[PDB]
Amino acid sequence: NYQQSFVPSPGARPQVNGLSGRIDFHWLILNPNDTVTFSFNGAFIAPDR
Amino acid sequence: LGQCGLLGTITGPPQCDQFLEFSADLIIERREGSDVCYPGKFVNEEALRQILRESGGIDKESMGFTYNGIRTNGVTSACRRSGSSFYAEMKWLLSNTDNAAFPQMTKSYKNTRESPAIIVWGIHHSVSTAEQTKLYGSGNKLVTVGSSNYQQSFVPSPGARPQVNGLSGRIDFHWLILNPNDTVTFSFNGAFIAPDRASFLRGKSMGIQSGVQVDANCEGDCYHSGGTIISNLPFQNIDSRAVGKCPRYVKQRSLLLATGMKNVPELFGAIAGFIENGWEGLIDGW
Amino acid sequence: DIQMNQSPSSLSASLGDTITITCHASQTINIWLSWYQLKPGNIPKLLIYKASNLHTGVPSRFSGSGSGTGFTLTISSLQPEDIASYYCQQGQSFPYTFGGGTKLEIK
Amino acid sequence: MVQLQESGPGLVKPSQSLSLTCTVTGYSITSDYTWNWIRQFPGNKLEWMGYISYSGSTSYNPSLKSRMSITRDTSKNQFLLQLNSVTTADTATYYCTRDGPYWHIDVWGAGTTVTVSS
Repeated sequence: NYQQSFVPSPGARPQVNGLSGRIDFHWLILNPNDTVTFSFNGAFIAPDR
Repeated sequence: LGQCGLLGTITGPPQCDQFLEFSADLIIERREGSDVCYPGKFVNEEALRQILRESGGIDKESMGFTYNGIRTNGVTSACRRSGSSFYAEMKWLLSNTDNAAFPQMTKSYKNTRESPAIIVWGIHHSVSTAEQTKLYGSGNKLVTVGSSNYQQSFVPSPGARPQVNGLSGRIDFHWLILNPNDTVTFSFNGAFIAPDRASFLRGKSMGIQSGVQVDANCEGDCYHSGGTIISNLPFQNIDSRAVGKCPRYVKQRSLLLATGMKNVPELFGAIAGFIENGWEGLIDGW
Repeated sequence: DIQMNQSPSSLSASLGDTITITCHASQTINIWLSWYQLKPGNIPKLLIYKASNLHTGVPSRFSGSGSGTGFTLTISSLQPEDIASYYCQQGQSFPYTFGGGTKLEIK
Repeated sequence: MVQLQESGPGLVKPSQSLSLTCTVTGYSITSDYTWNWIRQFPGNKLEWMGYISYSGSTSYNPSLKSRMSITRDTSKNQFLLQLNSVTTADTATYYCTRDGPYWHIDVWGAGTTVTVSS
């Protein structure tokens, strides 16, 4: 039920307590037997559980 | 506002130069209020119209940008005051040598007050790639707009559209909010319509919409589009989008409430009881 | 109509001093001013429009800002070519009115 | 380079008319901006007369309502000021200016001095 193809935003930001670059986390839901596929050539922060 | 469309005060079109910094306790929008002069539109724009129906006014302050290698006064032929102007509040970051290049920019602004701003920038959708070289240069275009709670990196759409009153290309304006001490950064290599003044608020008002005249001698508080309701009665069959402090809309139109006994001309069984008729020759007592 | 009371009528300044001139629109015009120098002996010049943005070609030494019913420029580090008279114009409501005019003086 | 230059006579007799013009080079007077005239009272005090648009509409100063006209000439790039029923007060310096937007006024002409006495 889902297809996004997200893309980074290399830009300068203000600093929150030392760091400028952000990291955004999005979230989906699976149903039983259903399958997700992640593909990437950079800048991805995978889950593990 | 009259011929001023309420979301134009933040942008300054020719129909709203007399309202750029107003102050109100009762704003009124008219049927003929237009928000733009170039063809374009806002985003989330019913919400922004609901910040301002109670804001009691606006108070701009400058932001202080400075450009070089780059012109700032490209002009359009529809935002006309005597001639080719643009908006009052925004500018037009355009290329200097008309097809040679465009340098990449980066600018910023830190809110410094006790109040949140309302800051609005602009992205310019060229009509082609033939008139995105003439206006700006070469390469891809991206406008990166980031703060604490915000990161977008918008991009133009060079395409042909129908003409609204002479022009095909649109211009879209998006808007964010800053908090105190917070900072926005705009960066771009083309097709950006920068702000020049941010915008602050005043207070507490209410908004209505109507089509009848502004009056000043009359005392009342329940304001809908066909006038003003004034009554000591708890119920009204007049309108049901009536704002203010109204009575409440019922569907009945008459509901009579007694204030005398049972009328008997000529639970306890004396009125219409074992005393048969009333008196009409009795005029002082009951 | 609208009255534009540019005050004071004259004041005296030496070389290198920061001075202000202050127009006073008698009714809310809220952003609309521009500052003109026209001295007796030359053509006039443009300095500032929108009450904040300086004209293209002006030396960046000169500035001004303001809104509401009070507007003010800023001139410091004067020159021999700085001595003139200075007028302000309200562009809100027709007819156009200008101000009284200040005369720049050496103390 | 938009340059504006006034011209006209030296001495004007009272209760007569006055015809001045302004020549404009570098910019067509039909390209979209208006075109003003501005006097100069003795005592260094400025005042507004009226404009003619690039199409040819005019507005006037509402205390010069019935005694003033301004027209133009598209051929030799000029516009012509006309004022009548004059008194002693009208000895001034007249400045043909190119207006800008409602923002401001841009381009000023050098001016010329008129004299109205018999």
